[PDB]
Amino acid sequence: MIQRTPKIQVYSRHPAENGKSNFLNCYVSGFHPSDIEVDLLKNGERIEKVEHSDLSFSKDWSFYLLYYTEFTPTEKDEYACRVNHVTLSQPKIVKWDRDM
Amino acid sequence: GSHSMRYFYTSVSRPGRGEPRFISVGYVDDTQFVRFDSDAASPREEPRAPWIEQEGPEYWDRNTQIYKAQAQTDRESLRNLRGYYNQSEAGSHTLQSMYGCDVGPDGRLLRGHDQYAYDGKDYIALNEDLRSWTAADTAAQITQRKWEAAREAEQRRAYLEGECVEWLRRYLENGKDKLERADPPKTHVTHHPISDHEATLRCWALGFYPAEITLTWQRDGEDQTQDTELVETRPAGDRTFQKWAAVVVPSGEEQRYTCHVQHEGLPKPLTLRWE
Amino acid sequence: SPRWYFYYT
Ligand SMILES: [Cl-]
Repeated sequence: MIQRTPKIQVYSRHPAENGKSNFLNCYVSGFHPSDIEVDLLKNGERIEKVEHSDLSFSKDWSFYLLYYTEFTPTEKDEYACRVNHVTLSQPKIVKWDRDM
Repeated sequence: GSHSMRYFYTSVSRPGRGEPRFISVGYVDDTQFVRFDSDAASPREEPRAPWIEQEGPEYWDRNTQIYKAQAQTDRESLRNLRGYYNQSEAGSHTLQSMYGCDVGPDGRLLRGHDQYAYDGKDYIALNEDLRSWTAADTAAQITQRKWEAAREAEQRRAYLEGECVEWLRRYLENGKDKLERADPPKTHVTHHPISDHEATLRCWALGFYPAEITLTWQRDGEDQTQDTELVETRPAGDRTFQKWAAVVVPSGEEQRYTCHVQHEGLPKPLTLRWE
Repeated sequence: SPRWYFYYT
């Protein structure tokens, strides 16, 4: 089987402001095969009770999942998404940037 | 409006762990309304949108029985594909199936879909005429010859034209505004200095539904496709979508650049500039 | 609702 590495976007549901409650999303797509592991990180530590969507795919067969949690961004707290997949030799960490 | 019902099936063989895992998700347009998972506690179809919760237990019990029979069917499909591909019994394999109906405002079939991917690659797809098949490779030509000989396209076509459209009609009636809505994007432009000679202009579209959208940058009306960074459309988690498109602009030239946003919820496309 | 016609590859 030909394997495909996940694409990753990390982003907030609403345009972020410090001190304002929001949702942190990590969207993984285009991975094959379908088994994947996704953690949301606050200052490098795994956030508990993160939820995810049901496994789905687009018409072009691209699997996708959304992982999400409530969060209140601040100036100094660092958020990230950390993904394990068979195509990755190390966990792939993508930092949250409120401008992307 | 124009609408679709689609089911997305994923079967994954787990050699030495019993039956393949079967997952189904069902959508009207970009709204997920049901799931089924052969690995869940007491596997049953479950609601994932508010407007389907009104269906009685006869609905959930019927759909559960269909999904259980689909899982066994997919198990046999996976066994046949292993043979076509001369594959070992030790490897895990995936079958992805998607079928459904697209209807226009008259609510009659506009387009039928019924297609398959094996281990993440195109396998076979029902053509737009609903009479003929496209096989991706020589293995899939085995399935094509079998399905042609058995005239199965005629049954799939009758299903897509008939039952599929009738279920979609009922769901639109259940959903009303929750499915009929086109939520227009909330648009804005941000400015991100790179050096003293250049800045990224990023054109955002937020809170739109459905997911289909076009974002483009123009420079004095000329398209900038090759110099635009475009992120995949991504879910916000509240049944809306997000996208942005970015272009690197020489300082002083910002007022040459326009961002153009096309969406079903916008009667005409929006033109924005760095403001 | 999911279709109740089944087809083997
Ligand atoms: Cl996209």
